[PDB]
Amino acid sequence: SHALSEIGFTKYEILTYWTLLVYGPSTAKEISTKSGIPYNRVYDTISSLKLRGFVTEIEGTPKVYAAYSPRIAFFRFKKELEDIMKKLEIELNNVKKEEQRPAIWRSRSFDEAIEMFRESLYSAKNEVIVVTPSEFFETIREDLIKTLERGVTVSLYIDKIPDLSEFKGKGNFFVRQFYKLNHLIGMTDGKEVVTIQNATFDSIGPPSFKSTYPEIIFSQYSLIIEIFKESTLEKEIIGNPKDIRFFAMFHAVDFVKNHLKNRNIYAEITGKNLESGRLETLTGRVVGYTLSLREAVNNIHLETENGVVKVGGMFAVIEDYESTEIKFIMGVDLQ
Amino acid sequence: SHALSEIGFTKYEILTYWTLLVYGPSTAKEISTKSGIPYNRVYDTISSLKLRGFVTEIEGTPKVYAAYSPRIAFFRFKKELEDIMKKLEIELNNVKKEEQRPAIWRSRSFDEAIEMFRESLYSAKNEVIVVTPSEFFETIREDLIKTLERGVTVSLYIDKIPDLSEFKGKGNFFVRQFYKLNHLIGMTDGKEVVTIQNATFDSIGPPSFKSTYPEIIFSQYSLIIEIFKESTLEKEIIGNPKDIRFFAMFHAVDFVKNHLKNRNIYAEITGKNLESGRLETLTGRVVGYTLSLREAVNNIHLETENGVVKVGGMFAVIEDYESTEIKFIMGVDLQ
Ligand SMILES: OC[C@H]1O[C@@](CO)(O[C@H]2O[C@H](CO)[C@@H](O)[C@H](O)[C@H]2O)[C@@H](O)[C@@H]1O
Ligand SMILES: OC[C@H]1O[C@@](CO)(O[C@H]2O[C@H](CO)[C@@H](O)[C@H](O)[C@H]2O)[C@@H](O)[C@@H]1O
Repeated sequence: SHALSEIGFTKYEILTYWTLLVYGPSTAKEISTKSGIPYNRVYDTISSLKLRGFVTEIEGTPKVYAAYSPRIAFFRFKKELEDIMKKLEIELNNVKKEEQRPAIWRSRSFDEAIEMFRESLYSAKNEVIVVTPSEFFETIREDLIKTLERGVTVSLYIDKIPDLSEFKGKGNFFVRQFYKLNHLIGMTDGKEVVTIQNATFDSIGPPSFKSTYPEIIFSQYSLIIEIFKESTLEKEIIGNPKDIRFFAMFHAVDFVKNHLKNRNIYAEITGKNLESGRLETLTGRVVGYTLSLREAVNNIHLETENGVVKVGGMFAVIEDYESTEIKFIMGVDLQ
Repeated sequence: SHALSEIGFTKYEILTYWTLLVYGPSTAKEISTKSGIPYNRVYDTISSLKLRGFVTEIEGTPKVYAAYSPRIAFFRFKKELEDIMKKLEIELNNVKKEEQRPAIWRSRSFDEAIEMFRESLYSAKNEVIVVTPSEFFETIREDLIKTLERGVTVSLYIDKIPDLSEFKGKGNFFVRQFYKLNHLIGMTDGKEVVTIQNATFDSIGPPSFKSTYPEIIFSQYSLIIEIFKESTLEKEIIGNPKDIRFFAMFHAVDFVKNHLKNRNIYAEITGKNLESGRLETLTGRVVGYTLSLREAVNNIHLETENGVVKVGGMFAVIEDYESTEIKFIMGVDLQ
């Protein structure tokens, strides 16, 4: 006897009690219509399993039936989910509304977290800041690259600077070093944050999560600026001098700082007009910045069509514009 | 409106129509008890999804609910299958009967085939012969090694000999070269065969399959002997001189041929006694072989406790013993 088990139950989460009790036998021995003996005579269950891909029937006289192994049997079932999921993702893109309550999704484990991290990076349109412990880098190496290729800027914060050869042309890549980081923070387009805690789930420690709550974004944006203040800029790769993107204005300004002197810079910015609240797209020359760390101010001075303006980043209040959507196009080498 | 879709149906393969229509909304927008509006008032469906891991609820006044993405949502569902599958595999091992009708399982694609190949290798207890086109090698490189480590002998047939450094101590590895091979044949312990056709599923070409039918084993064993006759022996790695295993006596004998001269060899064989039909385990010294290719004979002459005997491989009829279970232990270097 197969002897069933609790397994019986779970599978009755989705599975017939006949569809369950026909497969049981075929795995435990492999007959034809002996199945039909223990215990119901109807073979409808077999016509079932055949479509699921859990059984094929082989030339017969009498006809005989055989079960694929758990491994192959579910490999097929998993492959089915992929399709529900992707097709489900695809429709979402064509009909998902935009104004959504903020929330927070906790993750059950390191893998699942990395899954949430990747999902986030995939959506990146402008910049992603990734604070990480050297330990994790090898796990995100491909995703970093893939992202960089969509022309998205990537601001990395790492402790032990790895071998960055793979990256020589891949995109707009900035690398900064910092004493030591414990967990992985990941922020994409100033829109959402995803976090992963060091190594294995370390017993009862902080949870790994994604979140869109302003408080946590503000929290974390502020955290990053602190690590920025002490961090040192080790690698800079402009693989796209005519489309350099930032969501983090302090990163914007860091960059402008390094170049504005030896060449002109042009900008296109979308942002809230602090005076009016209205969204606007602005273009001009960058003719100055202020990056005052104690004063807590970082912004750009943009020469638009009609006068200078100041554009500051997320949560700005004192400049003319608040922006998290920034594009520099770089003037020419000489000057 | 989410607008449902065919997707609705499939998911009703397993999923409630409420459990399906609650998730729909949370993905399309993210509220609390607005769900309850369109269209049923009962929130039992939410208590459902919560256990599936498809939704968490967040601190409320009122209380509010949010859905994980398809990606994470199913990542969790897949992770569940793993457990049904493994737990299901585990029990099988403890209760699966042995005498089973022969059958044949066709595979739907290259991946699934490779899945069947691996599954087979995993079970290897003695030897696996793997005829393969150079193209596939990188896909089986790890599995080859893993297998080699369980102390299992691995007889490879390849066309373009790859870099075999990874393998210097890994096990008992024999490598033979052959002009060109089109598809992957894989035979494990003379018990079952698994086959994969070149590259992508090439439209309407031969199917990829596993099978235990004697005819196909005999077929394929015979096929391999042909490729053996023309093939050349390029690499030989005895990483286990005291336990060298074969299921293919012609491979046995090839080996004995190369060594018997410069050192003694000992054997332990399990096989059918052709005179009596009875199974027996025999041990002795190997004092000779015959490997006559035209005559279609290959066997070993074993000096047992009480006289010489001849042991031939699968399907043997003229020797004293038919064996597919063979272990040589190698005498010492000098002589
Ligand atoms: O940098 C200080 C801190 O204050 C906030 C919130 O009011 O606003 C500043 O942020 C801008 C860039 O993001 C500054 O340039 C601007 O002067 C000011 O609004 C946060 O943004 C920031 O964390
Ligand atoms: O090698 C010939 C061919 O004939 C078979 C089937 O009768 O039997 C031979 O196989 C043995 C090794 O497997 C030989 O040594 C033996 O003499 C003979 O039984 C098949 O085995 C084989 O394909």
